[PDB]
Amino acid sequence: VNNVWNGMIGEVVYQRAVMAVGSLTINEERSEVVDFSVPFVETGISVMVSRSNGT
Amino acid sequence: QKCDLVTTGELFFRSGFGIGMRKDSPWKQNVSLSILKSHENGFMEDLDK
Ligand SMILES: *[C@@H]1O[C@H](CO)[C@@H](O[C@@H]2O[C@H](CO)[C@@H](O[C@H]3O[C@H](CO)[C@@H](O)[C@H](O)[C@@H]3O)[C@H](O)[C@H]2NC(C)=O)[C@H](O)[C@H]1NC(C)=O
Ligand SMILES: *[C@@H]1O[C@H](CO)[C@@H](O)[C@H](O)[C@H]1NC(C)=O
Repeated sequence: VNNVWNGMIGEVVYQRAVMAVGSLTINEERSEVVDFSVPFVETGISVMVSRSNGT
Repeated sequence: QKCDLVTTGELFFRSGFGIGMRKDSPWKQNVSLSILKSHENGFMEDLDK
């Protein structure tokens, strides 16, 4: 936001907290200013469907 | 591809295919950044399709 980071990444970039853990998405824009690690659980822009009945 | 063989079971040991390089290679950061950018813009989608 206006060349300013906020939240978890905001508190990590200003070196007020060394490591950050939680539900954080690996992203290109975030990898520029912050260094990530090897992912442990996959994610993406997924779709879900209501379970249709049998036919 | 052939319809004579079938997968079975549920996938285990989720890992990620990766481009490995010697530890002192200076290309690491840019390789990773470009690979993430390719994931984001949808070029990986086109290559998969
Ligand atoms: C990773 O990709 C980066 C893409 O921006 C790149 O940053 C920019 O790279 C260019 C050239 O690679 C630099 O241009 C510099 O090149 C001459 C070499 O004679 C330098 O003397 C000058 O200072 C000139 O700026 C950019 O400066 C550079 N930008 C930044 C912000 O660093 C990286 O160089 C790439 N790194 C690797 C290891 O591939
Ligand atoms: C599937 O069948 C149930 C009956 O058990 C019914 O209540 C439900 O509406 C059916 N699904 C749809 C999408 O209509």
